[PDB]
Amino acid sequence: KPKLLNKFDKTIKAELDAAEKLRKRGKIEEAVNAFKELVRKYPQSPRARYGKAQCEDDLAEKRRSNEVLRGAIETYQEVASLPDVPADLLKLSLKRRSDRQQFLGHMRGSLLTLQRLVQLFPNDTSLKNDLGVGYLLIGDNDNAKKVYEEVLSVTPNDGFAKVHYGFILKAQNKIAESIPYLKEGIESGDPGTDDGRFYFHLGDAMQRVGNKEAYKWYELGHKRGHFASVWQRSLYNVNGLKAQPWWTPKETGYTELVKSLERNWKLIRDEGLAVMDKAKGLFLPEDENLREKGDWSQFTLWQQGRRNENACKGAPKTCTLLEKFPETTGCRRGQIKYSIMHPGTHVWPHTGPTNCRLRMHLGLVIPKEGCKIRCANETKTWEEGKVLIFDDSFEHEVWQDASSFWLIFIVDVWHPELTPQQRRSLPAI
Amino acid sequence: GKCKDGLGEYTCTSLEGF
Ligand SMILES: O=C(O)CCC(=O)C(=O)O
Ligand SMILES: [Mn+2]
Repeated sequence: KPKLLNKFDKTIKAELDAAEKLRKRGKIEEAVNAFKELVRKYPQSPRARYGKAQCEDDLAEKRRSNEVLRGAIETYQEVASLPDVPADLLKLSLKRRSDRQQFLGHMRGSLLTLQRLVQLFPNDTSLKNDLGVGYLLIGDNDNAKKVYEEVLSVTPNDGFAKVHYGFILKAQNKIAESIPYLKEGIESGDPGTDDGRFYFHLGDAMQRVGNKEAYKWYELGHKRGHFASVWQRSLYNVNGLKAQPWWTPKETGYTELVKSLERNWKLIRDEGLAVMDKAKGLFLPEDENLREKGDWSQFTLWQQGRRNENACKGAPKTCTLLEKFPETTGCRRGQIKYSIMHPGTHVWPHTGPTNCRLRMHLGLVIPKEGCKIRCANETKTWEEGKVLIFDDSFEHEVWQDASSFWLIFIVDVWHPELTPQQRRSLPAI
Repeated sequence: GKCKDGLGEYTCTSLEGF
């Protein structure tokens, strides 16, 4: 029973209720004028001001307008400025302000709102959980870690804080440490804990430590609608796209691209070798904590469908070749990159983020022994000048145990069943 | 940070309003 009416607002409760009804019934433009009149007669009224903000919120939804939402965001702020705001209404208004600030990508501003909310309600642990999510969204795992520690100091049983703390630990490569927190947080069943991200990383942490229990959690995640399957564990998915670990060129439909990669493979190889020899610093160590051991670096020509101009200066013929194929240069959920691994390298079993791409590998320098890739239950080898294709949303793994280096060219393509408008509008990954 | 090869980030996309 949220108490939103301060003493004066109770004296005008009738007019407020009539205005909110118009907003309930959907007469948006009618309610913005009803609440404008209430804001006129009663300029200090928090409930009138909240009505104006909610209507501005709904108007941003119909019109799909960032500018009108900015105005709503300010009005939600104005509610909190007025005298004598009831606590429930104050909390409702600033929470919704932060949420819509996150909508707009004003992640720094959302953070100030959340920090104020925690300052205003230091006993609300859920507001602290929300604050930590704000830190997580701007990539500040350090402050997010501290926040969930503080939650757990006061409410050790809070499941939301548990999983988020585990997520952070796991992201920090505190693999063993993260398992109990992720596991207990999911088992709590608290709101916000039934999230694919936590099934994803609990199972992966279990795998890395050798806990055969890892797949129990993948099944539960599949059963709760988060994973397409136990083997295919991507989280940014389009449902219905055909799903198989290995593809032939013909199945993908990108027959002309495969032809061109294989016909011109040595120019791609030679430019890659030239960068190894003369510009080796362009190869960057893979830094997503996917390397179990060894030496593994990548030289990226395209990411998120954008050409890296300086990188293409080091592979000019290759970039010229690839420009003819928007199915890969426009794959805003994939990359185009050389990859090199040296002997004694092992890539952890892992999954890519999206089922919306397929990953091509063109072999460039493949030692005759020592090198292999598993996708799902099938392990294959590369050939120099030949293309392999797999769906890297399926769990896959690579070993490099040869006596010399391994070099391939990676070309991501849109999943062939994605329509042109899907390819144009899916957010970049 | 960006989710190129994996799913390590809390969110892999960036919201830019409507
Ligand atoms: O990521 C690389 O550079 C090669 C191995 C791999 O896991 C992939 O191609 O997805
Ligand atoms: Mn991979």
